[PDB]
Amino acid sequence: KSSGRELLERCARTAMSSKLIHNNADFFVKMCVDAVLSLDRNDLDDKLIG
Amino acid sequence: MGRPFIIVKDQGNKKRQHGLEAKKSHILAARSVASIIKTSLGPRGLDKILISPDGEITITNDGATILSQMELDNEIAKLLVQLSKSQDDEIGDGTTGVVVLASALLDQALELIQKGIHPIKIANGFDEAAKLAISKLEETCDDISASNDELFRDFLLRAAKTSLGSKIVSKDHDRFAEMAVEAVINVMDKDRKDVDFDLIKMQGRVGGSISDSKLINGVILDKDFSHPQMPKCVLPKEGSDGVKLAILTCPFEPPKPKTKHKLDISSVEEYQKLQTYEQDKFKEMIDDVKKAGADVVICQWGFDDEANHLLLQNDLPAVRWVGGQELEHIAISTNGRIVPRFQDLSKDKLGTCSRIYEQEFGTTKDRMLIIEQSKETKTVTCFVRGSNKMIVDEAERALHDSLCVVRNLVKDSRVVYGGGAAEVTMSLAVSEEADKQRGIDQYAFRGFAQALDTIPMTLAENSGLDPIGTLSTLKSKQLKEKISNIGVDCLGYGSNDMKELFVVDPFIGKKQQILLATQLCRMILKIDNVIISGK
Ligand SMILES: Nc1ncnc2c1ncn2[C@@H]1O[C@H](COP(=O)(O)OP(=O)(O)O)[C@@H](O)[C@H]1O
Ligand SMILES: [Mg+2]
Repeated sequence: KSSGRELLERCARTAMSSKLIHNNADFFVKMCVDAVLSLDRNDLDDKLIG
Repeated sequence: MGRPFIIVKDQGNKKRQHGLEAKKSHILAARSVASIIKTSLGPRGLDKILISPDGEITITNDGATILSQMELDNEIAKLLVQLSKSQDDEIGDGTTGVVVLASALLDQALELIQKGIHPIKIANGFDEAAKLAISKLEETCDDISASNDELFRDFLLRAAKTSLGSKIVSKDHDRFAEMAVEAVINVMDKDRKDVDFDLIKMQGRVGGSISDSKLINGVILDKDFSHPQMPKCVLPKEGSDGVKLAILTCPFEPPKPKTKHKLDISSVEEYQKLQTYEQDKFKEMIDDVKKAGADVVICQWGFDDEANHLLLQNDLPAVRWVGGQELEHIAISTNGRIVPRFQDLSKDKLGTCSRIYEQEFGTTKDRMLIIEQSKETKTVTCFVRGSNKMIVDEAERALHDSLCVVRNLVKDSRVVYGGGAAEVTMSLAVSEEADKQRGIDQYAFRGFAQALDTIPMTLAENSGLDPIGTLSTLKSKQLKEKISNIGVDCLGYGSNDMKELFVVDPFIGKKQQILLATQLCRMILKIDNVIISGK
């Protein structure tokens, strides 16, 4: 019974590894996590996040 | 397995670079690029001749233009070309200091790679050390926004005189610093101020001397009047000092639809009716201007031979073949609106100009239009002269960089003292934190602190001073005394204080020097396999 917002944050920081974001992941993860929440949970699109 | 071995197409032109020798080649290559502009850093810096394949030559010391329009091969130095372009676009100043600082981070990291430390672990310490340097300089950064507009005007002069000392414009910094500051003041809001650089225009002219350059508020047009015999100067009569300038996108031409059309005329009767038709159009076009009281009319397409003299009898000057972009910049300074059609012409859309005269240059045949405003207007225009075509173009980039420093103080009033004072202040802050934490990251912190010391040692080397005696003197006054104003003096004054020398630099310009240099070298250390295809 945890929070749904913190669930997407820990999973997003994993993909940030091996990239240039690993050091800056503090600021950058807070972006993409808020990007998926704007989209509808039923319909997720990769063209809108362009 | 047979002799032919093929996986990736074109294996002959594609070469693979790998190993410890790969890091040694790309780091030492980036140093040769900074070594060229190393002597160009500071007011003692020297220019660089750039030859284009078409034969045009350009002489500039700005690292953004030097790296631009230059033939390169290695991809590491091409990243430095985009590095100076990143510093030039947003900030507009400091393109030379970033490339020198970026190569200094690689030279200090090259010795750390041979010690057995992973390249990313070297780059991970640079990001943590860069945050401690910015936080230290921000604490000692003075805020000039607490003063009034009187002291704020002199604060913009301190920032302009510093950037103009490294160019050919450095002959007189006092006279040309007003041209950069006063051009910005006209577009400033006086509250929550934004620069809006689009309103500022720069038009160069090749001839005369650079001392003849003066700030003129208005629009510069190179298009001569439609008829030669109209008076060169236009002055208002009695009251209403505005000249009622009219800007129309539709010239004087026989009315026709844009689509393809065909007009069928029957014998003599309809042939004579259309004759009077157009003869009444010229009389209708001239009465609209006289009804609204307009004087000068400008348009994209040239007037007809019958429309040229029709405006002369009514004492109505006109200019033809004006570009579309030039039409828009005129209506802003005149507080007018461009009239789309002859039926919409009204006195509310007419412009206002204090004086307009026809400029002539030497024995060459040209006519330059000069619009002037007796009061503060929305736009400004830079008028630059020079004895050489390249000096004019160099004075453009020198004045452009000065306008980029002034606009940095408009958004962020926080400024720092440059000339070796800011680099040493941020360098000693990292060295103090390296001995406290110890660990395996103490070597990455010392390499970042020694890389920041390359900038003040470069300014002292180009000025003739001893880099050993200069660097040791700065660390003595910075550690003992909390005043960070002590920095490298390239001109040789008896005092090392940067505050008494009126040397002021924007904080957003110096902050991006470490940010752009640290983020670039982190990717360079992450590059192992290098595949270069021959062209
Ligand atoms: N008169 C001066 N006194 C002290 N330092 C100066 C002076 N003029 C320039 N500098 C220093 O030289 C450095 C380089 O400035 P400049 O060559 O004008 O542009 P860029 O930063 O693009 O190279 C700046 O960081 C500045 O601190
Ligand atoms: Mg500069």
